[PDB]
Amino acid sequence: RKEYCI
Amino acid sequence: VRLIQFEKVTEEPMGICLKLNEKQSCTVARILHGGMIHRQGSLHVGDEILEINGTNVTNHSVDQLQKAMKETKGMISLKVIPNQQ
Repeated sequence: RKEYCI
Repeated sequence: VRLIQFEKVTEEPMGICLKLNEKQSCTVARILHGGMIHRQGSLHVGDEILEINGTNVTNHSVDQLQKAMKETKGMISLKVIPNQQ
């Protein structure tokens, strides 16, 4: 799984 | 469906972390401390964002949204839905 901080 | 709007003049992360599940959708996987979303209170960890600035993030590359969000300038409009807090 991945996660993006924006 | 809820249409949230927050102005961003500075070049910096909004204040939240989202990912694209197997279904392909941007949902805040975790709220960051200090961000405008955690401080102002526009979203909550888990909230499902059906649309991000008029674009629905998919399993594909997010760099497109990450860059656009970092290069954006003005009032950001995101389509989010409360997943029961």
